[PDB]
Parts: sequence; structure tokens; C-alpha cells
Amino acid sequence: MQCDGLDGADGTSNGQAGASGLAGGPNCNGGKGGKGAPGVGTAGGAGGVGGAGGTGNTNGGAGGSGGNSDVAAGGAGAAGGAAGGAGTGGTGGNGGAGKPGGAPGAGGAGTPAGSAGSPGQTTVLE
Amino acid sequence: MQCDGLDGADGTSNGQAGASGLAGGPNCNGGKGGKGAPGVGTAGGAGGVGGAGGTGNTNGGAGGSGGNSDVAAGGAGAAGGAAGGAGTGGTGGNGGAGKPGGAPGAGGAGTPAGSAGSPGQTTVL
Repeated sequence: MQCDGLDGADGTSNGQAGASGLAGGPNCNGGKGGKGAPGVGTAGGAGGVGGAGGTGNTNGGAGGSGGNSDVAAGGAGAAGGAAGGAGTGGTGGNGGAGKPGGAPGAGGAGTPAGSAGSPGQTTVLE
Repeated sequence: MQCDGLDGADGTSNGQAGASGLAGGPNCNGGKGGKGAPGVGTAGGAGGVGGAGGTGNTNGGAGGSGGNSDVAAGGAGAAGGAAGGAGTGGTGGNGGAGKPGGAPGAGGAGTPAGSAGSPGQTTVL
């Protein structure tokens, strides 16, 4: 960690995926991935990937989480970016809530690595 | 069923992430996530997420695989998208090879669910 990476835009339109965070420039951490948009009558959007760290000792960006869905599946969370050098890996995004929940995103490698995210929350009839 | 125009773009510059696959429209499978680009000097990019299946009975899209790296970490593989209805979940992508190899992507939910991907190989010596 020293300079910033460019974050990815969150999805906004129905079911739209988040955009990836950018790979860091020199001495820059990777950008955070965008969140996926909610889905209405359709599944949620996927998260966008977290960016890899740039040259030097840089951290990976966090992966975006997936969007929730009202009647369908959540979007999946995106992976975190890997570190540069001796930096820390990005945390994976969480899946969106839905039926069923989206899968989690993996952590990016580093020293230490980032953790994978959580699956999205699901609702069950009793 | 596979529909046109849903696959995410592959990364095309050093370390760039793959783009996520698009959520399917009605009766369409989710799109495949893009492949992460390799890294030279820095880490590989992670793969893009697979899109969720559309309404009806649809398959989730496969997650993209991560890029390799020469001296740094491989990019992570991406999660597969969830099925719609009674469809099959998408397969998770594979991690890129590197120091160490990237984490695998999780499978998407379905009946049956997608399998997780393979970790990237860790290169030594």
C-alpha cells in the first residue's frame, strides 16, 4: 500500500455486473471491484474483480459482491486481486442474496492472502 | 440454452482482470466470465465471474480462469453462476499458475451444482 488503484463502477441497471477494479499503477494498490446490481424479476449481477497490485509492495483490491435478486439467484461475488511484492491480497466479494444465493469470490494471494467471501443468504420455506 | 452476447471479455493488458459474464435473459444460460491476463513482474489478473442463468430452467455461466505470473501470484479463478430453475450451476474457473498459484473459483448452485475449479500450480525453481 502506497498509491490508490481505480475502483470499478457498481452495476446499476437490472442485473448489471460490477466492473473490475484496475490493476495498480507503479506503487499503487489494485482497485476495488464494483458491486453487482440487484435483479428484479431476474438474477442479480455478478461482482467485479479486484485489481492486482502494481509494482512494489502493494495490496490487491477487494472483489465486488454480487447483487441480490427478489425472485431469482443472487449474483456471485468476484475474486480479490493478488498483492504485488510483500503486500496483502484482496478479500473476495460476497454472493448476493437470492434463491439460491450467489457463490462467493475467492481471496487474492499475498502475504497474507485475502479471505474468500461468503455465499449469499438464502430464504427457506418452513 | 446458450444465448449470444453474454460472455465477458478476457483481460488483454498485464495483470488485467477478466470481465464478468452477463446474467441470462429469459430461458438463457448465464454468460462465461473472461480469462484473467497473465502478469510479468506482477501478479496475474483474476477471472471474471460467471453470469447467473435466466428465468426458466437455465445453466449458470462458467467462471473465468486466472492469469499466470512469472514471479508473482497467479490470479484467482472466478465463481460460476447459479442455475435458473432446475438447471446446472456454472463451473468455477481455475487459478493461474504462479508464486503461489491462484485460488480456485467456487461452483455455482444448481441441480446439479457446478464444480469448483482447480488451484493454479505453484511454480518452483
